Amino acid sequence: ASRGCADDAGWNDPAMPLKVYGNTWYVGTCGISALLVTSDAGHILVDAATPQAGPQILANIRALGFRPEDVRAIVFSHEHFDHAGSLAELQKATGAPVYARAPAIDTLKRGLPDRTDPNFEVAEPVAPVANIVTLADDGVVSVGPLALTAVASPGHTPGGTSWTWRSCEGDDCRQMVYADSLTAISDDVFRYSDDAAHPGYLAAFRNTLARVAALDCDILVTPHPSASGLWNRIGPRAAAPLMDTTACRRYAQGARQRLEKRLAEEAATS
Ligand SMILES: [Ca+2]
Ligand SMILES: [Ca+2]
Ligand SMILES: [Mg+2]
Ligand SMILES: [Mg+2]
Ligand SMILES: [Zn+2]
Ligand SMILES: [Zn+2]
Repeated sequence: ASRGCADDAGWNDPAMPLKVYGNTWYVGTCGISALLVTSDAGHILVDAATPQAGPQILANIRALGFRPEDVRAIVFSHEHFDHAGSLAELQKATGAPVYARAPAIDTLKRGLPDRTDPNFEVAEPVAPVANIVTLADDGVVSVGPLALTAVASPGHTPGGTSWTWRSCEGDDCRQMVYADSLTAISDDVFRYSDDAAHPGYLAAFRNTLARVAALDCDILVTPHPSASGLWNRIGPRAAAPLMDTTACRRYAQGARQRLEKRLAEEAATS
């Protein structure tokens, strides 16, 4: 029997791919999520993990019996190197457009962020993405019968987005939420409390927390699987229910607490 994945797993430690629910499959690593949402009209790939993960994700797609060439759209959570790292690599393999909100586009074209990213100084360089479709802040990405709805989620980054869709097993349908990271982390320079340096940025983060908390949410998945306890819900170590309609609300409330701790830390330092 396989032992499964650790919560502190390396971002590049391989995971055996497995069904999340219905036509939503996990194709990421033990430390970093990626999902494949499938149909007989083609598929949608959600996230790209770490600049080193293009081959694992592609291998995992094929392990499940799906073809990367049948992916017709790529979406992602946010424009940090540990989630957007293998986008260009995946675009070549699939031929699919990458959808991105306006505040992430320059980062995707450069392969590095600018000072609008809290984590600017710790960014690792990515391959640029050549074919980007600009995504409205409440846009829907459609591939045949599939429809993924964007929920703009700025705060952890300017361009972050959460995604929601329905997956079914027979007549039993679930609202899936791939909620963006909500951690108030940064490089050693950025201050969330310095509004003059980035007017409205922290207010937008608070608004994201409220919006995520309110989402209809049967099954939550997050870019770092441990942020939603994913390996306690699927795979060999599963001991808690996959479905929990309180998960989004609890995820956002914890994030709000941690955001306010970060503000306290900033108040304590010059
Ligand atoms: Ca329902
Ligand atoms: Ca996360
Ligand atoms: Mg693998
Ligand atoms: Mg949580
Ligand atoms: Zn991040
Ligand atoms: Zn991350």
